[PDB]
Amino acid sequence: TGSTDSKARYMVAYVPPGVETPPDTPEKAAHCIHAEWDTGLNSKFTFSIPYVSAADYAYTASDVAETTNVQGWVCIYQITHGKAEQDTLVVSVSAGKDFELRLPIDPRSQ
Amino acid sequence: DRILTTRNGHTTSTTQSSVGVTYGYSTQEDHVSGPNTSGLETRVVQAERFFKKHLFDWTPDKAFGHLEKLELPTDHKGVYGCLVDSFAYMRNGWDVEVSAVGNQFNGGCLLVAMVPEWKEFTPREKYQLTLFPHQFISPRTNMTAHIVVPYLGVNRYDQYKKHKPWTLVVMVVSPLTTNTVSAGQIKVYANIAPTHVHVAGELPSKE
Amino acid sequence: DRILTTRNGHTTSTTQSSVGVTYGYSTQEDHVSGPNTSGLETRVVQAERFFKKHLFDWTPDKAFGHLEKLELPTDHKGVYGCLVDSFAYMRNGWDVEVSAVGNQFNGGCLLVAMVPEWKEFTPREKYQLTLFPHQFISPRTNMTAHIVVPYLGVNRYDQYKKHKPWTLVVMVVSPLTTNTVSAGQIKVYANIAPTHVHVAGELPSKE
Amino acid sequence: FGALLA
Amino acid sequence: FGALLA
Amino acid sequence: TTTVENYGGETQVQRRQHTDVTFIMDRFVKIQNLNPTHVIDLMQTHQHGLVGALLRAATYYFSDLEIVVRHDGNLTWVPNGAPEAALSNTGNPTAYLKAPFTRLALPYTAPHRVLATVYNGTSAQLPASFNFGAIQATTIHELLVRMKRAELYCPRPLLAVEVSSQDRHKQKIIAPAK
Amino acid sequence: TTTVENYGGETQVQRRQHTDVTFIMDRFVKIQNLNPTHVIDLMQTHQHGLVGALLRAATYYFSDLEIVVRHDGNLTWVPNGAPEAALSNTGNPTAYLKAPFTRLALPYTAPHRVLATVYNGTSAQLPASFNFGAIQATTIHELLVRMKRAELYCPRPLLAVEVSSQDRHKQKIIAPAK
Repeated sequence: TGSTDSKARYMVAYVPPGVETPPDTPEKAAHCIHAEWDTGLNSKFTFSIPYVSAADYAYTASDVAETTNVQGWVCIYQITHGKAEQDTLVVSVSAGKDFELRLPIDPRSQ
Repeated sequence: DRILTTRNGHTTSTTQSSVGVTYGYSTQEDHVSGPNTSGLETRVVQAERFFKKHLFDWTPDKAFGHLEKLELPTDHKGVYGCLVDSFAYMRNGWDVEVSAVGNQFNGGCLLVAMVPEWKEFTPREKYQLTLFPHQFISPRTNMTAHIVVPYLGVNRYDQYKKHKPWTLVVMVVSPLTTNTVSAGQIKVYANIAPTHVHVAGELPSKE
Repeated sequence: DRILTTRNGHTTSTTQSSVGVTYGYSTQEDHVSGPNTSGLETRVVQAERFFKKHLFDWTPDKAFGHLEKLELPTDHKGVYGCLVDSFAYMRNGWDVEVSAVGNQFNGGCLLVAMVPEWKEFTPREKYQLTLFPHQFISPRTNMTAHIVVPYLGVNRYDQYKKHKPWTLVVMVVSPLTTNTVSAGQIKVYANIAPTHVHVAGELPSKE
Repeated sequence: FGALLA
Repeated sequence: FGALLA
Repeated sequence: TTTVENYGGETQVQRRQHTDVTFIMDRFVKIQNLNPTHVIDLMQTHQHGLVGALLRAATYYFSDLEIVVRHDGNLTWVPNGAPEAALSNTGNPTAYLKAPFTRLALPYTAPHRVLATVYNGTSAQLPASFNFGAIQATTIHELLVRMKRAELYCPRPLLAVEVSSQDRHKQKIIAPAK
Repeated sequence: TTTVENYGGETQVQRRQHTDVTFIMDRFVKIQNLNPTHVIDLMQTHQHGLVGALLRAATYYFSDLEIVVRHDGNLTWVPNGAPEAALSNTGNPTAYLKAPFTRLALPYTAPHRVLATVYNGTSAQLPASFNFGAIQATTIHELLVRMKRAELYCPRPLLAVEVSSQDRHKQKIIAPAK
């Protein structure tokens, strides 16, 4: 959402489960599945978080037993920017072409 | 005739004392590409090669039932080991070869088996270990067992740091006998090679 | 139109401020299999992917001739790095992308070049660095240079711990200018990916 | 959008 | 000589 | 729409049967505030219940109904727009007590082409004509409603429980004992 | 395989219908440790029971289920991976009390292609995801489980009662009175 005079370069990475803590720098995260992009005429970018787990399905809820997330993390880094100090990056999420939900439940407290 | 030469990568094993190769459960591998890897898996052939490990020293004192085990995969200081630390998910089969070298004057018998989902067996259960992919080793007949098993488990891909599907097992069926002409003891070694190695979730560097 | 998306392995880089891709010396690779490897070489695609490195901070004080270099390959903490410690010989090309992000109000010019067999250049020689595969970076025109070079050298395969053929070079051609609307400085980063990676002599484990 | 260098 | 299991 | 193919992945096959509107809404739900004389209003379902929340996640809807009522005395149903006094006469669909409860199929009877979950204006509250009729009996102990042949129009916000833990909403998931 | 033909005999015809895996596993078995809130886990069957022992004589398995539950109050089932709190809501498959008990057909809902009777690693104990869901009611008196369309993989040891008599395990076999 920055002005025309602001440019930035971002990187998004999928960190699969199996590491103690998420990468704090782009360098470390580069070895993961990632994407990097510029902000020019097209101010919008889309990235797909791949389904990568042992089982063919995963739970939607998270158990209290779970210490570290079961499906990994997503990390958004700013490689660098030019005069974009007050400018922001709006993030939203939608379902992918093959996203699927199964086994309906009525969990909310009623 | 009875001479077998196995080759995995740039490593070979030529056994003259071989009974044959036993393929456990199947001769084919369940599609390495499933929906749980979203087509992001790859094959690392550089890891499909032999690595050695000493199992134990077979002596006259070890009676029937004596059992030694090696859960796979074990600590690997090579290319395969690198994979385990660079990827979240893996899957692979095993080309296993176990050798107990002594001499035709030793008597006795060993049971070599590959067991899925190892569990400590009770004395009574040991009489049925032949229910698993196996082969026997008897000095008068052969000094080398050779078993080949495919990957398996509830999950299409695994995290070996948390679960080890296959477990190599060697058990004394009949104690080692010795003459004045025989060997005093027989050292049992294992020549193992992972097969159809596939990795999936690339991890970050630990620095 | 002017938007380029480069993909190497499971990593991508989408540059909107691109001038194009410059292929150095050739668009093809000399046969990766020669007589010096006796057909024992293999390709490791798992290593052909991007890795980042910060080069330097481009400031108004740095005058013409200021030169920064990065000899390749550098220390790699990933799959590629593992290869370097597991094999005696390697060979690979480089897909290099360098970005100096500021804003259309900055002025100045940078020369980005890939140099074979780096040698410290004299002030006078710097006027001729355009003899090497290069591309310029000028805020008013582009913030990203993109060069692709093949493997080369007297030997068909190399030992990177003893010799580094390619060296990335960035030099100030015209100093960075700043307005009240421009950026104060521009940080130059490099997005590098090895290409057609082949290994040859498998080494033992260091334990 | 644009060109691809896969 | 013999069989091969390449 | 973007896919994992962008970086070498492969999009898989998806089975969306369970997120099909007609299917998901087709199940019994409770209605908590009951009275001997009760007007059937789907907005009386719980706002966070599987059906209640999904219904509210739509602006306009249509569906026939199926209901289950555990009552004392005989149950009498009256269509949308009928005088409340009518509930006292047997001429209207009346079901004679048969344990353990009564299960009926009722048709949509509103005078509108479709109904709404929200209405910006006057007939806050929704218009009185937004109902599936009324039922009456000496005592009504329980009432289950089921949306048959459901149709939903113009989606609206649907919220999950808000998280405070600053990372993930954790809760006890079923697992074996011992 | 050797036969009696080696010494002049004649191999006969055999009917192995009764040792067919699908057939043998297809029958009701009890589950002894019960609670008002119970997670259906086939490993909770008796280790020496016809089905329990045969199941344990296999490494991997798959099957749908059929269950019988004698309970007080209404019974509610929830699928594999559902929050325990969900068992309190009617939106989930809920069966209203009808004497003498409730009999239902449940589908395999684990997220794995197959389940295991033994698991060498961490999720001793088996992973929590190895279940057929959970059921809840005011009180659960009895629970019978039945494996439908069963599939077994990788056989493991199966033991008979051990013998001390040093010759044969003798026991009272049924016979007429008088």
